[PDB]
Amino acid sequence: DPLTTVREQCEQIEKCIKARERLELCDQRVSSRSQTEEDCTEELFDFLHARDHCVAHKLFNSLK
Amino acid sequence: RHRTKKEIDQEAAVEVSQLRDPQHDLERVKKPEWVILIGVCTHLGCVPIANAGDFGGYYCPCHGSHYDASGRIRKGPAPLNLEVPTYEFTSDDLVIVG
Amino acid sequence: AVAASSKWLEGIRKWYYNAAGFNKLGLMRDDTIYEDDDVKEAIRRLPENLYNDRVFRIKRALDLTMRQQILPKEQWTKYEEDKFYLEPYLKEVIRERKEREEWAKK
Amino acid sequence: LSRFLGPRYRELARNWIPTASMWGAVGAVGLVWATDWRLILDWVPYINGKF
Amino acid sequence: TDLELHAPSYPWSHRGLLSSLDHTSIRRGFQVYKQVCSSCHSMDYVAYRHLVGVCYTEEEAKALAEEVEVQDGPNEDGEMFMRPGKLSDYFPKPYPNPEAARAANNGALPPDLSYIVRARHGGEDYVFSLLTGYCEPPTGVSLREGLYFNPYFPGQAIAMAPPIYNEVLEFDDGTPATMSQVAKDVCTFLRWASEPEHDHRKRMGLKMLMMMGLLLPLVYAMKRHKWSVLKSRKLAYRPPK
Amino acid sequence: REFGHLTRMRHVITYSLSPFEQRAFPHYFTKGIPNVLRRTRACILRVAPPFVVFYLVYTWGTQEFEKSKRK
Amino acid sequence: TNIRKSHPLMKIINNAFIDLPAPSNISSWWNFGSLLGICLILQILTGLFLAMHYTSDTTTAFSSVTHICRDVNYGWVIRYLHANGASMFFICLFIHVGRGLYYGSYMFLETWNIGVVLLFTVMATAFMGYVLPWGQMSFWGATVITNLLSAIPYIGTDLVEWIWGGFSVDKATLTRFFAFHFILPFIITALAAVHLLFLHETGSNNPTGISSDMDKIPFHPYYTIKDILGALFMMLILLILVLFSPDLLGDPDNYTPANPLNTPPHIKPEWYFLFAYAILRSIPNKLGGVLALVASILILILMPMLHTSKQRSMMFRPLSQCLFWMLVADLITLTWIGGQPVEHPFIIIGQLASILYFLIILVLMPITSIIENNLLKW
Ligand code: HEC
Ligand code: HEM
Ligand code: HEM
Ligand code: FES
Repeated sequence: DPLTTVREQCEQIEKCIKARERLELCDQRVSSRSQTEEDCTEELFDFLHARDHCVAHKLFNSLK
Repeated sequence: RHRTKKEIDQEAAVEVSQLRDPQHDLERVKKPEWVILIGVCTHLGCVPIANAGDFGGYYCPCHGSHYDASGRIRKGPAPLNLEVPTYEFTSDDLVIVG
Repeated sequence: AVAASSKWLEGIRKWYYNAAGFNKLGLMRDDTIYEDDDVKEAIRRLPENLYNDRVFRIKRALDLTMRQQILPKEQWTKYEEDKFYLEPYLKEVIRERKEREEWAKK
Repeated sequence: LSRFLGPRYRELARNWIPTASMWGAVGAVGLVWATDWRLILDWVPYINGKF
Repeated sequence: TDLELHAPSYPWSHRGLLSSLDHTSIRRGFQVYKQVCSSCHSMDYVAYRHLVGVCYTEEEAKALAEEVEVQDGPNEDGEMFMRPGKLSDYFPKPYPNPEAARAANNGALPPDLSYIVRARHGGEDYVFSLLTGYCEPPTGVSLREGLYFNPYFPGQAIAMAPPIYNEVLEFDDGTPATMSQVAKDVCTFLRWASEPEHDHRKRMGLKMLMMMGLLLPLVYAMKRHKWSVLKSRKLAYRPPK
Repeated sequence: REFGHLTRMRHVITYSLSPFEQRAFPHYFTKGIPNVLRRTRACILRVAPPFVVFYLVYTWGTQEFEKSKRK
Repeated sequence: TNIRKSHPLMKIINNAFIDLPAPSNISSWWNFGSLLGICLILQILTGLFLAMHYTSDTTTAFSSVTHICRDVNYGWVIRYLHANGASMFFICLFIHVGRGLYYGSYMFLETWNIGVVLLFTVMATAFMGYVLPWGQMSFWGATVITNLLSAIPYIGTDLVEWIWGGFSVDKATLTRFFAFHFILPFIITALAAVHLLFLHETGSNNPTGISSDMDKIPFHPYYTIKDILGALFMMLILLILVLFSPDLLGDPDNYTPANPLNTPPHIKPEWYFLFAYAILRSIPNKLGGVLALVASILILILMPMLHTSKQRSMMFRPLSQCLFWMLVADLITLTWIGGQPVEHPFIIIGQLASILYFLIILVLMPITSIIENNLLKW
């Protein structure tokens, strides 16, 4: 639960929004045609790495 | 292995020239429907997880190497095919493999 | 083999003299050679005034090194004041050895 | 090199190639017996030392 | 040819230099293993003789030996009977043989949990980042009938089903039993099982930096007062004129 | 090969002094610090250039391996 | 009379280290031979308890190691001494061998040749030892090398069955590998009293080149209290590493239990064979590869017969100083390359780096020393 509150607090910084913007552009193109090749695992990987890096500094403070 | 004949035909459907080391299974084992195998891979030795392989053989993720079902190599850097164990099919139901 | 470039051979020889560093310890070029069975002979063919000097230039410059220091700058062995004292005694021990060896061959 | 060049060292070499040849022959044949070398133990069927 | 995500670094209370393991996250971590993890995983190297002084009192964990009684072997005329269990006995193993595991768990043998900490790049922060990770499958990836998606796992698809969420367990104390804190107190229990030495040796590395301190500038003094005769000698050479 | 049979040597003199009559650190931080200087100076013009090269190749190689998988 | 001189037994230790002439300017780079002497001696007292409680059986091979770590009193201390006191032993040995070359110390024909035999003997002892613990790297080194000595022209087939003592790795494996890894240390404490008996007839060298009989000094007390300071400074470094960060050097692939079946993902050796592994992997074919791996130990022998110089040592030689540092910088590029996959860009650097190890030694140091001779007229 305390993690559930902090994740969106740590998504607020712009280090993680830009890669988030990148994810959608290929995501809609891939689903637009069943003939595309890209699987968005790569564009997924940038977003989780940046998010979980900034979560680290804080979450242990906002525990119990 | 008590091999299924469909897998022998899968093995015999292979085109000879592409093969890295010429070792056809019909001369390797006097029994197409039986096979005897040693785990070690010719390049380094690592042993795959059981029931793996796109082509129906063995898959060593050590260097992306794929070994064939009867003990053959198709992709590098593995030099040659799997060594054939010493054996003698003397008894029809009590096999002497070595 | 060259003449107009012999000014340049002099130029490179004065640079390599300073880069190697035996002059900051007082030594001279002949003090550094490696003593094999042929240089061990040509040493006991020296007069006494020449042999005594060589044993003090080799004991003062092997004490400066135990102390990790160097001699003052006014006492550095110049370039045009180094005399080759052991050269003539060494061409003669050698050419007497090519003679004892082409006798066993003929 | 030049210290060893001459006719006398070549003469000693051709004089003692009997020594080198016998030394090498005895060494090679002994290296067969020592390590239970079956691969040359069979080249002569006369030593049936393998039981 | 697929990339792998690396767990970040967290500020543990036992992280470096001189700081120890707090025995409350470990006292509250066996229970999370006991009532969740165990019925599949083994702890064969780990025995009940070990916990007499780390997390529980001698009889407090002795009473946990009676909770389950292990099958026994050959005794007189009626062997294969059951014994209540005592201090010596090991962590009871779930199956008759490990080969039963492929039967029920889809042909996926569960890894043992004695060295899982040391046998991994990452460490005690790879496991933690595994637990909270479970995510959504992206657009355009197929899966088997019995597989799950995780961007940390090298194959990105693991058989195991998420075993922690909210309100799973009841702590004996009353701390809010939430996913965030159950995961932390598991990553602390396993580490101490990987090493029982992690706290004895941080104390022999501080009483030794002091013996060296006292004795390593006193040999330096003797050495220096033998080489002064030798370091202050002048010299001559007046030859005969 | 012991001390009385090693060489012959002439007209030279030496002037020792006792250990209990002097001090072990005459000047500890006024000589040692300018000493390390001339040493290192004179020599770090032919020890560093070789090790710059291994750094240039190291950064060129991990860069290529990274961008061949992650586009 | 004088007791030491006239007693038949004390008379021998008095000529060896109490009273022999020694040079005045010997540096601290001459302290490593005695460290090796200290280093060799730990490894036999440790290695005693690792067989006394050790069990030689195939079934318990993985489990005997993890067992001894916790159950045995003071076993967690002594186990990491055997594995960390053997990475020390190999850093006092590349320092010792390097030092001799710089100061021209190979003009002792007797002792520079008894030393290259000691260098093969300790390579072998180390390479059995990695293969005892058995776990999913000991097995997957063993297959690689063991297999490749089967490409001998006429004998390779016959050898892999004897060392296996079976078709392959088997219960007998503990019996033999322990048998030959046990034996090796005791032949090495014999070729060391002979390596030193050929040196007590010329004495030491010194970092100048020139020969110094006009000021010798006893060996007591001047180098028996500089040798103690050295060894203490060493126990200090060896103990920061096993009471603070023991696991910094190994690999976390060893632990995974004994399985014939499992596949190790990323095979690679311990850090001090990673320059050998980069040679063998650089060349196509079985038979040419094994020849390029024995070449290096065998190259040190061509040392004294390539010397072209009027002076001994590199102290007074600027041009030949620079190369020294190149051979060394280029033996750091064979340790980085060898601990990774073959690679798209790692094959081109990877086998350019190797030849150069060969080019400089066999072609470029002999030529460059001549331009120095010609440039100061001998
Ligand atoms: C019987 C169901 C089951 C449950 C419930 C269960 N485990 Fe697992 N565990 C498994 C299986 C099956 C695997 C992986 C086997 C495989 O992938 O081949 C596994 C893997 C693991 C791993 C390693 C994960 C990895 O990626 O390698 C750990 C650690 C572990 N279990 C401990 C635990 C913990 C801690 C819990 C409670 C959060 C738990 N087990 C609950 C069966 C279970
Ligand atoms: C130069 C000397 C030696 C070296 C370099 C050396 C090296 C090694 C190494 C690297 C290991 C790996 C084990 C691990 O990673 O924990 C090992 C294990 C072992 N060594 Fe040695 N060793 C030496 C001398 C000896 C001696 C004299 C013995 C005498 C019995 C010995 C007995 C053992 C044993 C029994 C193991 C068991 C494997 C284990 O317990 O992990 N070693 N050695
Ligand atoms: C177990 C291995 C070894 C031991 C115990 C050992 C020990 C020693 C010792 C104690 C000395 C005394 C002189 C000094 O301390 O400088 C010495 C000198 C020497 N060693 Fe070794 N050594 C070993 C390996 C080697 C190797 C591998 C070589 C390879 C060439 C070598 C070559 C030499 C040489 C040339 C000297 C001459 C010393 C000088 O230049 O003055 N040794 N060694
Ligand atoms: S089978 Fe050769 S490296 Fe894996």
